[PDB]
Amino acid sequence: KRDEKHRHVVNVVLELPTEISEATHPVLATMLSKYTRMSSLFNDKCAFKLDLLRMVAVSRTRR
Amino acid sequence: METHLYSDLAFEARFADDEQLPLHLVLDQEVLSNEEAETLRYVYYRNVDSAGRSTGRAPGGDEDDAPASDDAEDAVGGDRAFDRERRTWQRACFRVLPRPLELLDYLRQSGLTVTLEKEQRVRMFYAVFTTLGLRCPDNRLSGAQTLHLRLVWPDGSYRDWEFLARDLLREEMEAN
Amino acid sequence: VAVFFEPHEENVLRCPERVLRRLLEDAAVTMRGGGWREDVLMD
Amino acid sequence: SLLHTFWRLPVAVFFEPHEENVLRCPERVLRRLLEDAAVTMRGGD
Amino acid sequence: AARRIPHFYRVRREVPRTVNEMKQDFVVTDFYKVGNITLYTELHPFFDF
Amino acid sequence: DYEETLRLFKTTVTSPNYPELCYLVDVLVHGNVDAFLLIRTFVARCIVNMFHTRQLLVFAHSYALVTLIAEHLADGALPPQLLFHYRNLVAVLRLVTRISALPGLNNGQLAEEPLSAYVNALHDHRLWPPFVTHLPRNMEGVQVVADRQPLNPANIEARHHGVSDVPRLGAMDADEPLFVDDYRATDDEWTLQKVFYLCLMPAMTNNRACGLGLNLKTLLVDLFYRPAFLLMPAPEDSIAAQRQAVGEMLTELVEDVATDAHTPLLQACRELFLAVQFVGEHVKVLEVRAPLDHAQRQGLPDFISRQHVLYNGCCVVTAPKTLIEYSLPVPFHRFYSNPTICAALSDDIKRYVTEFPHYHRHDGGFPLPTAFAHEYHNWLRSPFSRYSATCPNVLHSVMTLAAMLYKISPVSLVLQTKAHI
Amino acid sequence: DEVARTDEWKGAGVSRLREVWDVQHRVRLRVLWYVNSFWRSRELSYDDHEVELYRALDAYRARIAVEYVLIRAVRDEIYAVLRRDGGALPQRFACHVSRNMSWRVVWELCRHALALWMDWADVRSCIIKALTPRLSRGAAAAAQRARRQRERSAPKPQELLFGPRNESGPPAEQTWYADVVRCVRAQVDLGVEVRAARCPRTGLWIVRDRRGRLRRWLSQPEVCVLYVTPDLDFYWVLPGGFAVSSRVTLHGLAQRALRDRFQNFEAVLARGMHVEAGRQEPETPRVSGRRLPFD
Repeated sequence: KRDEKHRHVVNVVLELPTEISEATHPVLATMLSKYTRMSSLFNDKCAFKLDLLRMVAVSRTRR
Repeated sequence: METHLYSDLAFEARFADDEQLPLHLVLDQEVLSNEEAETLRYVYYRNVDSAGRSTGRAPGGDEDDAPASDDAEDAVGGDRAFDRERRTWQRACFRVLPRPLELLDYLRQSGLTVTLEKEQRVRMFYAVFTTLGLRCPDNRLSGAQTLHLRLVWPDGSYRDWEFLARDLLREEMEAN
Repeated sequence: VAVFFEPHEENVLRCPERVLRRLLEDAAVTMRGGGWREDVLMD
Repeated sequence: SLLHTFWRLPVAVFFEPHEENVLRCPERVLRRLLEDAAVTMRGGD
Repeated sequence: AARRIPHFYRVRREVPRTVNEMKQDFVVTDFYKVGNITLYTELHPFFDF
Repeated sequence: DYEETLRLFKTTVTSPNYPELCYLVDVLVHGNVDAFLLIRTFVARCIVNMFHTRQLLVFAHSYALVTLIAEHLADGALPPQLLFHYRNLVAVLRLVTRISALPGLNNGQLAEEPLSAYVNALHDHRLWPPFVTHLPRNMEGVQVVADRQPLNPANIEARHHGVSDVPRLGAMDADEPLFVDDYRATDDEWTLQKVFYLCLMPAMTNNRACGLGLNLKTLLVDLFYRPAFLLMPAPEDSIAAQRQAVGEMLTELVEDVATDAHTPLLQACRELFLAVQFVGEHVKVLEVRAPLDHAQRQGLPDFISRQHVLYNGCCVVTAPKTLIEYSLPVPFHRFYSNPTICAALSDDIKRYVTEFPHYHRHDGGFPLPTAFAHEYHNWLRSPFSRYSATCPNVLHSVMTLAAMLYKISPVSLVLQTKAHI
Repeated sequence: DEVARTDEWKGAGVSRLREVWDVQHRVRLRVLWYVNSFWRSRELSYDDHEVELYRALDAYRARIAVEYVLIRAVRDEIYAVLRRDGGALPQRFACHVSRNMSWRVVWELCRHALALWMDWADVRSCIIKALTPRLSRGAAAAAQRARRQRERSAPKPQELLFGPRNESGPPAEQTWYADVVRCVRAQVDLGVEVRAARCPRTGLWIVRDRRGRLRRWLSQPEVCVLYVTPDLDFYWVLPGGFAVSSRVTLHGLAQRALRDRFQNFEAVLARGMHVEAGRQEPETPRVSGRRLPFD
C-alpha cells in the first residue's frame, strides 16, 4: 500500500503540519513518488526538507 | 622503441619454453620521479597465479610454506629460502628518454605508423619503455592472474606494484 | 636546589590497579573489535 | 604509583642536558600535557 | 580539514617560527651584520634553503 | 584617477557594520548568472538602501557579485553613480592586468603556453585565486585533491539545478565526490579573479579578511521551512504579522536592509527564497599540486608546488553575528587568516589567542593549521604578507603587489630585460 | 629479396593506447599494443570465472596483512607481558628520576601513546627494518659463527702464550631501530636509526644519535619510545627509562609470505661495476636530460 508509505514520509520524515497535505499541495504530490523509492536517508530529514523547499521555489519561478 | 621490438623478438624466440607473452609498457611522471628515472638500474617482474603462487616456485608447494621459527641461527630457512625467493624474479630490458616529449609524436618521428580510435595527445616529462612477460602455460590465461613490477636503483632500494590480468586485458582479449 | 634519585637496575615503577584495569579493558577491546587495517585497504 | 628506589638518598645534579638525562617537570606542566594529549588523541558496518 | 581546524587550536601549544619568516625583520643595513643568524641559508638569489 | 572609488572601497571593506546578509547572498548565488538574474531586484534595493542609510558600497567583498552587478545592473536598475563605482572597480582590475603583462613584447607562444604566462605568475594558470567558484578551463598540468588522491573525471559530478537532487543534498558533508556548476572559467576571468583576490583585497584590507563556510543545509531548513514559504501563492496583513510569519532570523537579516516603501518584508523574503534551488553544498578546502613551467623546471625538476583553496565558501571582513551558530571560520591563507574574526567565530581559537596574545598580529605570523602550514611549497611567502601589512590603501599598493608576481625563470629574465625593466 | 621483420613491424604500427592502474590504484601506466606482435598468431583462450577472482583477491588480502599482523603481535605481546608482571616494570635506560613526580599522569600518557602508536604504525616501522637484515643470505652463517664464538671454552695458558691473537668479541656499541611517538601534538616517527651502548657504572642502556649526540626523549614526559634490537628483542620505554621488555615472535607467519614480501634485493654485474667484490664504486652511470648524450 502506497498510502502508509506516503503518510509515513509526510508525517515523520517531512514533519509537516496537518494544515498542509498531499491533496492541497500538487508539488508535494509529485515529489512523493520519488521520495518513497529512497527508503534510506530517512534519518537525514534535512535533505528531504531542503529538496521540497527548492522544488517549491523552482515551481514559483517565472519559467 | 627499439626495446619493444627486441623484446617482442626475444619472447617469440623463447615462447616454446617459457610460454610467456610480451607486454609493452610506457612509464612517466605518474609512476616515478625525474631523479628515479635518471638513475634507474634494473626492472624486474614476477608472475603470480590465481592461488597466490609465484611462477618460479615448485607447483606442489615448498618447505617455505612452513611457519618461521624465531631462531637467529636458522634465520628463516636462510640460504636455501633466499635462493628460492630470488629465483622467482625475472629481469626485463628498458630504455629511458630523459627529456619532455609527446608520446604519439615521438612514435611517429620513429618509423611507426599510429592509428588510434581517438587521437588525444599525451605529454610527459620523461618516458621509460619496458616490456614484461605474462605467463600463459595452458595456452589459456585467467583474468585472475597477477603481475608484479619492480624498479631498482643503484643503492639497492626498490619499489613494487602489482596488477591483475583483468585490468590489463579485458577488452584487448575480447577483441581477439 | 632540586634533588634526584640516580639510575639503577633495582628501581622500579608500579602501576596502580585502576590504570592496570583500564589498560586491560583496552586490550580486550582491541583484541575483540577487529578493526584491522588490511580489511580497510581491501574494503 | 610511587616508584621504588635502590639508593636510599637523593643526589644533586651538576650536569647539562647534553650529557645526562634527567626527568624534571612541574606539576602544572604535567597536568597541561595530560589534558592536551587527551584532546589530541580523540582529535586524531 | 574544515572540521579539524578547531581541533588544531584546541591544544594550547605555540609553534616554531619558520626561518624564511625570521629573515623579514632585519633592516636593510644589519641584514649583512654577523647578528643575522639566517645568512648561512642565503646561498642563491633564485632559491630558498 | 580612481581615488574616490578606491577610498569608498577602503571604507566599506574595513567597516565593522558590513551587513551579514551579503555573505548569505554570496554563498547562495556563488557566481551563477541565472541565480543572480532572478535575484537582481533584491540586489538593487539592497545596494541603494545600504548606500543611503550607511555610507558604504555593499557587496564589495565578492568578486563574482561585483562583476555581476557591474555588467547586469547597468541597464538602469541603479543610480548612475553607484554603477560607476562598480565599473571603476572592474576598470581597476583591467588596469592591473595591463601592468602585469608586457603587451609590447608578449607575442608568440612557447611550449603550448602564451609568452605572457612565462613573465608574470598572474597570467600563469597554475596559480589559483584563493577563493574558487568554478573550475578553470585550463588544467593541462595541474592536479586537485579533495580527500587523499587527485580527482579523476569520474570523481567530479555535475550539479542539477531546477530538478530534484536529494541524493546530492544527502552527500553535502561528504568529500570524495566534488560537485561543479558545469561552467568553466576562461583564462581572462581567471586572471581578473586572481588580481581581485591577491592584489586588490589584501592591499585595501591589510590582511584583515578571512574565509568562512556556512552550514547552509541546516541554515536554510531553519530559515525558510515555514508555512509562509511553503504555501507561497503563484499575506501582507501588517508588519507584526509579517515578522511572525518570516521568523526572527529573517526579520533581523532583511528588514531594514532590503525592504522598501514599495516592498514590504514578506515579499522581500519571498524574493530571496527563489534563489534556494541552486544552494550548492557545504564548504571544503582543496589542495592544488602543480609542477612549474618547463623553464622553471630546469633546476629541481621534482619540485611540486602545494597550494590550498576554498570552495563553496566566501571571503568575509566581519564576523557574522546573527549567523554565529551556522558559521565556521576557515583560516587557510596568509592573506585570509584574520585572528580577530576567527576568535569571534570559534571559542577554541579565542582561548588559543588569549593564551598567546602575541599571535594576535596580522603580518602572517598567526599559526595556520599543520595541513595548511607549508610555507616553502606555497607560491606567496612571508614578504608578501609583510608588505600587505604595512602598505597604504592606495591604487599603487595594488600595482606593487601585481609587479611582485613577476616570475624568475630565464625566459622572464630575457623578456623583462629586453623591455629595459 | 625478402622483407625484414623490422620493416613490417614499423609499417604495421600500433593501434591501442590504454591506461591501467595497479590493484590499490596508486600508480597509472600506459600499455601499447602492436598489430604485428607474434601475440596475435597464437590460439589463446581467456576466462575470468568468478571464484578464481575471489580466491585471487583473498590471496592479495593475505599478502597485505603480513606487516600489520606482525605489528598486532607486538602490541598483544606488550599487553600480555604487562598483565604477566602486574604492571610493575623496572628501569632499563639511564635517567635520573624524582619521587615527587606524579606518576599517574605519565601512566595515562603512556596509555595514550600506546593507542597512538597502534594507530600510526606502518610498513616502515622499526620492526620491519630490524628484521629485514635477518633475511639476507649471510645472516644464518653469521649467527652460527657468533654462537660458536660466544660459548667457546676459556683459553688455556698454551694458546695465550703461543700462536694466534685472542678472538675478538662483539663490539660494545650496537645499532637499533626505534619508533618515537609524541602525544602533545600527535606525531609518530617510524623507523629511526639509533646507536645503543651499555653504561659502565650501571648496566643500563644509553641511546645516541648516529652522529654521537645523546638522544634526549627520556627526559620529555609526553613521548614514549619503542626500540627493537637485531636479536629481535623489543623494549617499550616510557619516560624515566622504565621499560616493558619482550621478544618479537614471528612464528605466526609462513616463511614464504615474509620472505617474498620483503627479502632484500641483491645486484647483478652491470656497467660501471668492479668485477671484484667489495671495491670502491666509481661514479654512478646516470643518464640525464641536462646534458648532451655521450655516444
